[PDB]
Amino acid sequence: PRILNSDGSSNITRLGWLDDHYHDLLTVSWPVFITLITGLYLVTNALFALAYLACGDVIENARPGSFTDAFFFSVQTMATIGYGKLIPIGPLANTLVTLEALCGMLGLAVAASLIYARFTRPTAGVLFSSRMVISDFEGKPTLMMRLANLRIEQIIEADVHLVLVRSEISQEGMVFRRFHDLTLTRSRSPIFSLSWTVMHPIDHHSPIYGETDETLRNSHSEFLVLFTGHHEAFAQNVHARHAYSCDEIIWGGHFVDVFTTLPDGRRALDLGKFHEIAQHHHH
Amino acid sequence: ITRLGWLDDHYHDLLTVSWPVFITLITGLYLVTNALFALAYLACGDVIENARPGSFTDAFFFSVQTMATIGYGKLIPIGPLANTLVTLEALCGMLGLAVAASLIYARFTRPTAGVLFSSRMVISDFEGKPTLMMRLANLRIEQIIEADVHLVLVRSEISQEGMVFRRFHDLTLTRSRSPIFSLSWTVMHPIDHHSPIYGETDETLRNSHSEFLVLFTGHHEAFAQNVHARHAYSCDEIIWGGHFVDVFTTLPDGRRALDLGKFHEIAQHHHH
Ligand SMILES: [K+]
Ligand SMILES: [K+]
Ligand SMILES: [K+]
Repeated sequence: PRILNSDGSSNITRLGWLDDHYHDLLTVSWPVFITLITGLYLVTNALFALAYLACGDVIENARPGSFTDAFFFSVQTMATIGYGKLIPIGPLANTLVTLEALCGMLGLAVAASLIYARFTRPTAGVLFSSRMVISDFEGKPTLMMRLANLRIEQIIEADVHLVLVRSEISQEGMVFRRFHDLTLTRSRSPIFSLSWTVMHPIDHHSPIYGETDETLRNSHSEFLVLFTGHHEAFAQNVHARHAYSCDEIIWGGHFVDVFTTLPDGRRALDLGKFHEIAQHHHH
Repeated sequence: ITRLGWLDDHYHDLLTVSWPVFITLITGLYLVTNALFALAYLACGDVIENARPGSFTDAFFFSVQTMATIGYGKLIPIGPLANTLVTLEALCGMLGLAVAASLIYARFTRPTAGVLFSSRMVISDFEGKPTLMMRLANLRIEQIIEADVHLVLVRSEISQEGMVFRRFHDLTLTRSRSPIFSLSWTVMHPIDHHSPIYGETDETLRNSHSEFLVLFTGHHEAFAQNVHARHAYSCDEIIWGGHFVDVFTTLPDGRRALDLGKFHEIAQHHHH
């Protein structure tokens, strides 16, 4: 019954048409977005076709009072193919033409913006260790997990936040979910390129100090990781988030080493080991 | 390593104008330039195929067909002069589009933080000290990263020189940063000997004609772009002793939920 999913998205039921037009257009699935555009596209042409027919027989070589011909003319005119069979006739016909033209290009301008707006989004090639572990590092128990860069390109001034979210009781007895940012031994990595094992030493200042497993479940506590940095691939900022529940903490565990030796003998990175955690089993 | 796995502020004005007007401006410019070009054509004189001699309409409409590059084919350039004007217009047309597009995109690509502000603030005991607070709710499924908020008191004061003006006090929040704002955030300004509103009653707040300004900003994942939102409270929108109700619920299913209805609800003790 977790508050936060693995993907980092909160896991809650929200309780609440043209209101949020811009957001919606960027939020919709490509299929739908294209459909919407198409719909609008056809629609307006039909509208214009009617405008033409309304004037009546104002298009060269058009079957009298036929919507098809008018519609197709309308597209040839708005897309500015303008083949040349169907042609405007008289002031009314033509004014509608120069109006449509403008409309066509404006549509393109709007379409383009939308396309570019939804198209130009990078994604940090970052993978999160499926688990966290708590183990002795440098003489103090330390909470940790690790990121692996999935691309050849590097991420500059990358940095990461490890935030504990758990329930608390105030002196006044208010019961709330609070956020604790956990001091990391290393929060900045000016050049993140392969793997980074993040660590939160646990001492008298750690909000999880002298805390067992039982105690973590009891505060219904989770752990949220936010990574961000500047990806050279895209020459633009990227970010990635991930969340762990109390039960994804492997106590006593140690992340295996991803750095391996081949028959060639050169050091290599194996992403397979990335999720592997060493563990002592004591019967 | 081997991986195994009037014309002064033109730009501002163009972005600031209402869509109706902006489209009009564009349209105006559009028609205008075509008329200009039409004249250029007529100026040469009868240089367009199938054009009624010395008729502006024909020239104008030709000009549009040429600049929008429909180029139907009835009206056609004739001779060097006609055509040069053509290849000139063409260029002009596309450039216009490039400019129009930029403008369109520039004014079109403006996200809005899906953020809702609690209609009221409250002053109540939290963690053993009276605390001023209000709360934000994210109205979208998408998350806002490194979100942060400013709580600024604005009130009247006296200078040593005795100027009675309006000053800004940023109020220390127990939590000013939220790297991941996703549902609801209750912002708090503990009131102690350092709070500009320390040992202040309601009467005293009205007296300084004091208000409270909230600025929220953060990076919205929806738009992959920065967003912001501002809100303001007057002295009388402070509910003394009040406590924001809880928006969280456990469903019958045992699954957590958020009710935005409760969001504006403030608990209160009435003592006859
Ligand atoms: K064309
Ligand atoms: K064409
Ligand atoms: K043609």
